[PDB]
Parts: sequence; structure tokens; C-alpha cells
Amino acid sequence: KILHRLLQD
Amino acid sequence: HKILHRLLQD
Amino acid sequence: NSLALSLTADQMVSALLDAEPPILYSEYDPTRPFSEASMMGLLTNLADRELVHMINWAKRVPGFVDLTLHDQVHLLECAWLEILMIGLVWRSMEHPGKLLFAPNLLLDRNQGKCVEGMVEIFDMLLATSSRFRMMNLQGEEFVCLKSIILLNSGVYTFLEEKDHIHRVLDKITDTLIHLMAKAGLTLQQQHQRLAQLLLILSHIRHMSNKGMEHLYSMKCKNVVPLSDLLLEMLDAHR
Amino acid sequence: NSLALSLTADQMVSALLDAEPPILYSEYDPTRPFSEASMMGLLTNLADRELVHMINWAKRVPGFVDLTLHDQVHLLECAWLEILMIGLVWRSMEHPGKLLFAPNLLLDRNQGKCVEGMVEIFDMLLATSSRFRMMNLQGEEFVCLKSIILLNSGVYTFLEKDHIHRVLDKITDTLIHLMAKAGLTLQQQHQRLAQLLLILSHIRHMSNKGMEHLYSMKCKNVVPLSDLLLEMLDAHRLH
Ligand SMILES: CC/C=C\c1cc2c(cc1O)CC[C@@H]1[C@@H]2CC[C@]2(C)[C@@H](O)CC[C@@H]12
Ligand SMILES: CC/C=C\c1cc2c(cc1O)CC[C@@H]1[C@@H]2CC[C@]2(C)[C@@H](O)CC[C@@H]12
Repeated sequence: KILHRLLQD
Repeated sequence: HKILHRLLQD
Repeated sequence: NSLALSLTADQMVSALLDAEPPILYSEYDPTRPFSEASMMGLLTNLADRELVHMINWAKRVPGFVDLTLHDQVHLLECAWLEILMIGLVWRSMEHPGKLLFAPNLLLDRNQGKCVEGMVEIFDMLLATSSRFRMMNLQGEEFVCLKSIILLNSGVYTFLEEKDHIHRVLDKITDTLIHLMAKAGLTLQQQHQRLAQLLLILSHIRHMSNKGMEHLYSMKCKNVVPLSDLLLEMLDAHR
Repeated sequence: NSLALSLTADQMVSALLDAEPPILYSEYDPTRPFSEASMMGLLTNLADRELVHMINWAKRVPGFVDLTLHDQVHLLECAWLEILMIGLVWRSMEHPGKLLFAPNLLLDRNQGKCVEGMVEIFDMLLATSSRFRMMNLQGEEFVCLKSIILLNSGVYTFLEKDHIHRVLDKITDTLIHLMAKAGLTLQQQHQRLAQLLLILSHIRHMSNKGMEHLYSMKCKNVVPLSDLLLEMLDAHRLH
């Protein structure tokens, strides 16, 4: 999940 | 000639 | 001109409560278990019957008969499934976990899996129903919300009678807050509660958009025959 | 606890004003004719880049970072197109008849006819822009509505987060505070609050139509969508 990753970056 | 149309007239 | 712009807050409520449609019955036969086509036939048979009562209810919504017949048609085409759903949700408020389609058709979350694609919509309806119950939605507020959906849902997809519609929408806002002042709410709680009720209409609109797509899938796959009124009602959304 | 619940109205506005994402440019090349595919490509290219700024902005929305990651995902997955759309309409307010997707991408409705099924959504977007213009929507009210959309659109599909409702209630307080300060009477205040909140229902409508249209472009292979966009589309279910 890209979103999940972008949200913790 | 919609049914809705008629029902609203009625 | 009009007379709807000069009703008092108490007479607005009174008019709206008096305009309420009756609660209709299913012709469900509780001896015959369900299929995807039987329940669905049952649901759209009731919907069709509810629709003819809704049209006579709208005509009783103060300010409505002031609109052009063309404008009344467009507003009901836009709003019908929303109005059906807010009704269902309100009926089902005190039956946690169940949708009360009719006094004799009370369906469990799990029975929605009888129809394909139906359960995700059931869930949204049930969650809305839970929201209502949590807020302790009152009957007087309900009738306001329902009128607001009628007038609001198609207003922007139209002689600036948008302005007349907006004027009466303003009267129903006043009515809503009058009911809240009357219930002893502080100013801050009135304005917070009004916002809560109105943000749910966003979710009701979401559910109608999804329901229309489902209804359309069942139309194409000819799983159930839909009445002429339903067909035309469904055709307006594409 | 939450540093959102004790913010004042003025600190709420200020926080949300500074969180605003920048205006991005289109990679529009005005030396080739628009096709259905080329315009959809321009549109989804820009959307994908705005998405990244939106994710950054959401975390600056008071209360949003209190939530779990799974809740944050659900919320953005639910509201993203609505948020793109409300920003566009706001950008387009003082361009009557036009949609300012980017400063180098200002489109009228006839240019929307390039993509099939598009012009209908363009018309709804333009009528919303017009509505914002007749209401004289202010920047401060806009940042509050945009945040309400983020918190509210996915909240009922949490299948009770009263923390979400706490914050939504504080934004309600904030909007009324801005209306009080703007000199609106008490009844004008609640009247306007309703008018603004009722428009969020039309934005939901536009978002659902646009999601069905985007799915349709994907299913007909008119345009390659980024994996992020593909994922955002997937969170919704269509046919
Ligand atoms: C049996 C209840 C009576 C009216 C009624 C019916 C409905 C609803 C409310 C009613 O009062 C709301 C849900 C409706 C459903 C009709 C069939 C739909 C549109 C499905 O294709 C998708 C969503 C279904
Ligand atoms: C292009 C400007 C940047 C972002 C942006 C994009 C859009 C919009 C707003 C943006 O800021 C609003 C409409 C969106 C459109 C993206 C493509 C969609 C989803 C079509 O398939 C149907 C509706 C289109």
C-alpha cells in the first residue's frame, strides 16, 4: 500500500 | 410524458 | 409569491409531520424462504409503492408546489432513493442491527447477502441508522432532514428560483434550530448538532449514488422486473 | 488527549491556513492537439502530484495525526477526489465559466467534451464554483470545509470515533466564530453554516460520478494510471 507508506514518510 | 410528470399533475 | 416563507417554526414542523406518508407493508410470505430474485422483487415492489406516496408527500412540502412542474420532476428524480433511504434508516433506528423495510419485513444484516452486492449497502444503511440512534434523532428533526434532501439534492443541477428554493431551505434550517433551542440546547450545541445532522446527508447521498449503481446492475442482469415508474426513476440518473 | 481539542478558533484557522498545499503546474504541452487520452493524461498526472501534497496536508490537519494509520488510510481513500474537487472549485471561483486545474491549464466546458462523459462532471464543478461565488466563500471558510470533508466522508464507514466528532465539532465552532467575526447575525450564522454544509453533499455526488468516470477510463485503457491512483480507485468499488 503506497498510501500507507506515504503516510509514515 | 414521464409517469412522474403525470403523477405530479394528478 | 408564496405562503411557505411566512409559516412559523411550529407550523413548519406541524405541516411536515402532517404530510408524512403512511408506513407500508410487504407482501412477503414468511413461509417461503428467500432467493436473490424474491427478496429483490419484494424490495422493489415496496419501493415502487413507496414512490407514489412520496410524490404526494413532496406536494405537501411547503414551498414545493410553487416550483415549476419541470423543477418538481428534476428534484424528485434526483432525490427519490435518498428519501427512501433516510426513511428506512429512521424506521430502523430502534431495531439495532436490522433494517425495517416494512413492519412485516425486518431484515438482518446477514440476509442482505441474499442479494449480490447488497450487503455493503446494508452495512452503510445500518451504520447511518446507528448514527441516528446515537444522536437520539427526534421525529421533528427527521421530517426537516427529509424535506431538506428533497429541496437540496437537485438544486444545483438546474428565473432564479434556486433563490426561492434557498429561501425555504433557510426556513427549514430555522425550524431545525428552533427545535434544538426548544429542547434546551445551548447556542454552541445547537450549531454543532445542526452540523452533525447535515453532514450525514453527505453520507446518505453517498449511499444513494451506490444504490443507484446496484439497482442498475440488477436492471441489466434482469434478475427482477422493475415497475415503469422505477425504470424511469432509474433512467434519470444516466 | 489532543492538542486539537484545546486549540482556539483563531489557532484552528491559522493552523489550517499554513497547512495549505501549493499550486502545482500542469505538464501541458500547448504544441500538440488535445485528445481524450492526452487530456486524461494531463488530468491524472496533475492529480497524482496533488495527491502527494494532500497526504502531507492531511497530517497537518489538527487531530488527524492522533488517529491510527489504518484510519488515516481509510479517510484519505474515502475523501481524496472530494478534496481535489473542492480545491479546484475554489481555485476556479473568479474564473466564470472555467476550471483552473493549474495556472497553465484553464479549461472551459467545451474543452471538457474531449473526454467522453466528462462535460457532465465539468458542468457540476462549474455550478459549484458559481455557488461559491454567489455565497462569497472566504479562504478561512474554505480551509474548514476541506478539513470537514477529510474527517467526515469516511467516518461512517468505520465498521465510534468520538475523537473525530470532537474535532469536527471544533471546526463547527471555528466556522461560526468566523461568521460572528465577519459580522453575520445569529440567524445568518446558522443559515450560512447550513448552506455551506449542504454543498458538501453535492461534492460527494460529484466525487462518486467522477470515480465512476475514472474507473471507466481505466477499464477502457484510455490512460495509464499511477499505482497510487490505481490504489485510490480500488478502495472504492465500481463496475
Ligand atoms: C422493501 C423496502 C421498501 C422500500 C425501500 C426499498 C429500498 C430502500 C428503502 C426502502 O424504503 C433502500 C435500499 C434500496 C431498496 C430497494 C432496492 C435497492 C435500490 C437495491 O437495488 C440497492 C439499494 C436498495
Ligand atoms: C488536473 C488538476 C489536478 C488535479 C485534479 C484532477 C481532477 C479534478 C480536480 C483536480 O484538482 C476534478 C475532476 C477529476 C480530475 C481528475 C480526472 C477525473 C477523476 C476524471 O476521470 C473524472 C473527474 C476528473
